[PDB]
Amino acid sequence: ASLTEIEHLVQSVCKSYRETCQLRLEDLLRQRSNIFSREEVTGYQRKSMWEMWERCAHHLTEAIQYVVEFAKRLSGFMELCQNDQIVLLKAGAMEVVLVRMCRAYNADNRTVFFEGKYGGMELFRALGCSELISSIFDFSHSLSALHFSEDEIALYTALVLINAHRPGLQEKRKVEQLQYNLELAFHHHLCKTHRQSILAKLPPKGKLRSLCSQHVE
Ligand SMILES: COc1ccc2c(n1)CCN(C(=O)CCCC(=O)O)[C@H]2C(=O)Nc1cc(F)c2c(c1)CCC2(C)C
Repeated sequence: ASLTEIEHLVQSVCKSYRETCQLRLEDLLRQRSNIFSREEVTGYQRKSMWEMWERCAHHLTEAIQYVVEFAKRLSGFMELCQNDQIVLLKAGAMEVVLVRMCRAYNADNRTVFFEGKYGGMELFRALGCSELISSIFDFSHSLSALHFSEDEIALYTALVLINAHRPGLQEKRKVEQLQYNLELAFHHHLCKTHRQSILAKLPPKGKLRSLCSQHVE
């Protein structure tokens, strides 16, 4: 794999991300000042857990679909066998959503984008799982401190998906090749942008999978 192929891969992954990100960074930052009022927060708190689940499950399910589309546009992903495509998405898609979420999170006031405005974690009180929700907020908070660029997110989330250690894979070696090239791309790009320093601050790969255990519970 030459320098030309590696930079092509970087640009390609970043393009796919751009086309499948759902919420434009520009929009999210501008909307940071648009914050749910205390009356609105109360309105969300009064809703049933069933309604809040319906709303959240709809928005996240949609977010999952954008991640599937991202995967489809990654060089080599569609060339993998049926079984491996599904195994990877099943294991990684929700982890990618979680990472993508840090973009929609404002660390100055500890709020997240939801249904047109920014609200804190108390917005989700009717769900009755303050632990899971605080941990999601903590995770987005610790990722926000890194100032993840759009392209770092693209490359990093490509690696969250293209993991050759997912159990159930048939063509393990073809997934390794793809992972290897994406790692070269990620590392090359951190080099060129002087952002090597973030490597040692990214959350461990089993730490993403430990928040999705209790998600599925
Ligand atoms: C992957 O990154 C993100 C981040 C936020 C949103 C999305 N993606 C999907 C679009 N969206 C909307 O609210 C779109 C509604 C458009 C409409 O009005 O119909 C957002 C949302 O879903 N935010 C959001 C959704 C959540 F389910 C949660 C949080 C937050 C925290 C806690 C919890 C995990 C419960």
